[PDB]
Amino acid sequence: MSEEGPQVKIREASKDNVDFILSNVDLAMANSLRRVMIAEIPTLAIDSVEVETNTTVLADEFIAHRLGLIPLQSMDIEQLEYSRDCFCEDHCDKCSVVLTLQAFGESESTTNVYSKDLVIVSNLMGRNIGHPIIQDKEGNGVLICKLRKGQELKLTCVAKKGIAKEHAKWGPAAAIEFEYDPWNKLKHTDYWYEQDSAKEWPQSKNCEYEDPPNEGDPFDYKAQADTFYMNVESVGSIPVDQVVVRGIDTLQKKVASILLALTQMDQDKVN
Amino acid sequence: MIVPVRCFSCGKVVGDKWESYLNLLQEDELDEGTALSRLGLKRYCCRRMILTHVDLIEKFLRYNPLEKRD
Amino acid sequence: MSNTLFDDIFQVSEVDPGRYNKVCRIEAASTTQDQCKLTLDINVELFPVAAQDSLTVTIASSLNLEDSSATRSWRPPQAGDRSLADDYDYVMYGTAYKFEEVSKDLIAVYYSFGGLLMRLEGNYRNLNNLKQENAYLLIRR
Amino acid sequence: ASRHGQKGTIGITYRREDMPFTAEGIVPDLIINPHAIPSRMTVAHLIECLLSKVAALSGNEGDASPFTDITVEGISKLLREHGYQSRGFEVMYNGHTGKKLMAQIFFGPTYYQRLRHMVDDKIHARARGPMQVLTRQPVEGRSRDGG
Amino acid sequence: PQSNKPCMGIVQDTLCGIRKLTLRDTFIELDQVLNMLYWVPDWDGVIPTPAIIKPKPLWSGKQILSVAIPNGIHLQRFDEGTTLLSPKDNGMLIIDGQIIFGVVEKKTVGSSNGGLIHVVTREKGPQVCAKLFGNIQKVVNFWLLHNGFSTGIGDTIADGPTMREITETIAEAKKKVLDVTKEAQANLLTAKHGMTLRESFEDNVVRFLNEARDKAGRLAEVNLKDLNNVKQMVMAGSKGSFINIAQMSACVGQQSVEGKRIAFGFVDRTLPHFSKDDYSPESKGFVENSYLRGLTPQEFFFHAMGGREGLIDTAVKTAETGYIQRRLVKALEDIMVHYDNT
Amino acid sequence: TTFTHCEIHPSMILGVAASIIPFPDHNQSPRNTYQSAMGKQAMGVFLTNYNVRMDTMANILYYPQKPLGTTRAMEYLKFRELPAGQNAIVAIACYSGY
Amino acid sequence: TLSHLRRTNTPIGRDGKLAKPRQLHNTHWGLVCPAETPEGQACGLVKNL
Amino acid sequence: MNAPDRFELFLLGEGESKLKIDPDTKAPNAVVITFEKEDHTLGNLIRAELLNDRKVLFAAYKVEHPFFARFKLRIQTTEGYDPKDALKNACNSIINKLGALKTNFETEWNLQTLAA
Repeated sequence: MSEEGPQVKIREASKDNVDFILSNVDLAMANSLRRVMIAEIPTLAIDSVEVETNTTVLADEFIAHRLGLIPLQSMDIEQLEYSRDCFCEDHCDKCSVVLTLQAFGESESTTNVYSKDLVIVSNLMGRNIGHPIIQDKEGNGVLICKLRKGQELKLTCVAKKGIAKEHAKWGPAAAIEFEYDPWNKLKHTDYWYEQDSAKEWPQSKNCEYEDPPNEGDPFDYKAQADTFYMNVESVGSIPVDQVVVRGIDTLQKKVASILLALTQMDQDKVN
Repeated sequence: MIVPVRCFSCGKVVGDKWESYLNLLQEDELDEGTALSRLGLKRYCCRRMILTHVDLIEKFLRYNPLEKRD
Repeated sequence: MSNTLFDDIFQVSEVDPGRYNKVCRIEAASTTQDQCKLTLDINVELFPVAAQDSLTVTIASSLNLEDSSATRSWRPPQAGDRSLADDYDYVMYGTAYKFEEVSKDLIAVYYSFGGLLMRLEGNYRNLNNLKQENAYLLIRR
Repeated sequence: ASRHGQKGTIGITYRREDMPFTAEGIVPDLIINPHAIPSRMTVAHLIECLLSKVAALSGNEGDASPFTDITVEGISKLLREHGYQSRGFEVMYNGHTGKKLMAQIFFGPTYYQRLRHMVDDKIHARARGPMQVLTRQPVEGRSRDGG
Repeated sequence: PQSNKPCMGIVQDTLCGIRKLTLRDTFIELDQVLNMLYWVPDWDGVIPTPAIIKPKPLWSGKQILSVAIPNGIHLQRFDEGTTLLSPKDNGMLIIDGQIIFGVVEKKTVGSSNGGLIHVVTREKGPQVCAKLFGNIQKVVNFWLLHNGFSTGIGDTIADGPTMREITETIAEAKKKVLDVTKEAQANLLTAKHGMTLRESFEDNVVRFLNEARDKAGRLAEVNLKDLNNVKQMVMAGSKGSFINIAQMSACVGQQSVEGKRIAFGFVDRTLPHFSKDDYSPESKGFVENSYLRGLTPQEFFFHAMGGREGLIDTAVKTAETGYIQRRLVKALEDIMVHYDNT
Repeated sequence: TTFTHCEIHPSMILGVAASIIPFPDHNQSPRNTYQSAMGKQAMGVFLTNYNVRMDTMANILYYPQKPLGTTRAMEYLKFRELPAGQNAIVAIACYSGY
Repeated sequence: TLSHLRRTNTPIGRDGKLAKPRQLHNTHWGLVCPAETPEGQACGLVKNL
Repeated sequence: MNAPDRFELFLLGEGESKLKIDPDTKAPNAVVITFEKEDHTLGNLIRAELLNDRKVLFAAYKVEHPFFARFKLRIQTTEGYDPKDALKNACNSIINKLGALKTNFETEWNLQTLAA
């Protein structure tokens, strides 16, 4: 086992949540890891809509914005290309996905337009991608709109590849909890009290994983932050372990890009 | 106006749970807090999304874009 | 010529916490000479001090144990470097801003370690060489 | 604007990474300055924040009518039943470096209204353009690109 | 040149921060000192020697903040009860750019006479002071971004004993007013110098009630700790005063209209819920509650009238002052210093 | 001790504009006046049939939220049917000086 | 709309410097809203029930 | 509207160098290195790693305005040692640490799946 490197202890896992401890690591590294896990992992989402028939009570960009946030399966996103790089005109077969939506309110009672009715008509080339993410029991997923008697909606959707640094729709992580030093041994926070600070502030669940300090011990002025407690939840598109692994990979690639540029510049200086 | 698909704060998705949330309120006759917690809404921002929603889509729907008076 | 400009052993009477939560002010008398008293601001969280304690106090002009760091940038300590600071247990760097003549045979000197103040009261011959502008205060418990 | 005479303008927008966060991963939808509380004595803003937080955590409408029996201490008691510091403070970490913040932060939901004044309807510039028939001076009116 | 003193200074939250930085309590580690020294665009690459070399290198906020201040600037200010070794950390001593002792606050980096800004401008020049503004703002904002600051409802709360003395003071003032009323109702009260009997009664009542409010406010202010955010803002000099603390915590006080108490709008009373010929303080516009406690309907109404007065004041005297200003500027517009010095 | 009538409720001494502020008695009075002024410039559903009407100008809000803290009088102004704002998480703090 | 259908105007010159009609008076208890009034030249002169 | 395009946060413009190195004229063996289209995520990591080298004297970074994605780094090292070499060592150490972290997480996740 790699005893010279960062250590990890998973305590809990599921389809959505991973709950773990990260030890023997700096604070800067853990912070950068969480920043990348939230902001810089690609995913597949709807990026353009064109509408044929709209006899609803809502607007057009309203429904466009509603569609732009629906989650879709993006496990194999490494085999697509940024549409600004593909040589195709407009959208490719290798640099986009295409879906169609059609609905009509034939019945007297109002009819809901969910996200289970998005149908893919492009060619996937045997890649696991584009499927809508469904997490409810009934399987309907995100409800999109509402229809009455004699109302129809027809439109076509183009979904592309990007990151969360340009829109919140491509983000695969909902919210990640990041804690450390629940006993305030390092004196990083200073408490606010009325009578007794030790009682007004509740205790974190994490206190059980460290030993309380003793009043006879002088302030330890040599310690550093080393143990962090994280919890990560996914929107649903990517598996959560893949979220963590891809965050690490993206950080590695960024540092490697820095290294390559530095080597190139050193070769230039040689000239 | 139909329920927001996502939570404005923590990025979570609450859009699909509105239909099932309405079920617990009269079929099971539960209170609002326990019904909100029954669907995994634990941060109070998601509870804010679901709890304070004015569903105006059922009023426009009894109506047409043609001939309102004053 | 040794660097150490002043050396003595003092005994503290009382500690004055005040409103602060890290810094305390203490006053002390010299057990060797009767006309020497000390008022000092210290960082207790690093060097806790109680009443009725005996402390060795030295004022030195350089930490190099053998003979231009005033205008040179301070460099982090290196493994394998020995200096005068390796003997004592609390070292502070400061500058003096007032030499006061209380009477003919007594003088006081004021030092300011980054906003932490110290007054030293003593005989002329004892504090003869304290005319320096920058100094290191070393304390051994 | 809030319901207590406290209105302002957006001065910058940040993304979720640079936002200070709590230990639970919650992020403020907006951040206001505390230099607005003392001279205005809008204690009702703070009380509304506290009561709205308690109602969101609990799940029931919270009365705030005038001349009634609700007190600050009562809602603070109802707050501590849930597990938060009674005066509404919370521990928050820096968004950039990830450290802890020395001082705690007052945190909670409120109600805001989007007023009628947008910057897109107030912005105007003119190098040259139409004049007036009689005085031959630049015309009046933003929609008529005047001076 | 209207009042020969600076018109700009450090304001609002930079002022609230530059004070929390320079307390004796604040010590800084190595990395943050490095980042802070980089932020100062006029740095010379030299790292100040720390003040606590052993057993851990630390820097004091005064030391890092001294980097922004130019070299050759000297300042002395002695406040109340400060000696050449300040125990309260009052006053200010700056020798050749270094803060010797003293917390920096509204009296130093504000728009005041003889402060840092004025001496820097009169010694170096406008460009150096212009640089100083941004140096100070950058350093203090970078530090305050990592320190943090807030304010909440917990800062307007006072402990129970202070509430007890507050209520007791209010009660004793009420008793004094009642006794003066009893004395005047028996034709025993003496009219003051050149001033009617009714005016004497009104003057006594008003003075008693005002002193009661002031004393209660001062008790509630003395109760507060040093880690109170409202007290910190007030001490720094950025927002508020002791009147605001008194009203939010101790008691609101006596509402007036046109310099007098709430007159009789109806016949021989002030509101249909009272009885004819009532002169008690609670019936003539006295608010013994606080903004934290809550106002009862009648004192709410009287407070509303008090506010309406000032609203009207602004809304009209804007226009009157405008007319006066125009007439003044038109009258004097053609006066010029010539080369004869006349 | 010779009472003749009673107040049905003190809250009714207020109009329709100021019947939406929560805890108005904990506020300085000019603040109540200012909010009574600014309550007429919020964006919201002015009528549930805005779809037809060709007004000179109209503004509509996508998702309106009924407030978490409501006065009891609102049940007569119908402010929980046609709200004019949203519940925003707010942190009162100093952060970067912006 | 609610506030507009419940408005009363006092036909005195809105530049008239008579302060007494502007101020709130003891007889307005329960018949006039004390909080809600315009700002500017119509201060106190416009009333809301 | 004057809102700049978002893709200017992660796509370099033509004629843009991802790194720019400039000697510092005040302190010997000091360089200022400008990075483009980057934010605190990288600068904090690199500075925290550069603070572990016993031959590195000074290492500090800043982001002057939160509108533009770019930041400056400043390095100063001991005599007979190149700041570019220090940067290379820091990047190598970071990469090794991240690789070890990934291997550990994969081992733990697979063990949990076996225990799932």
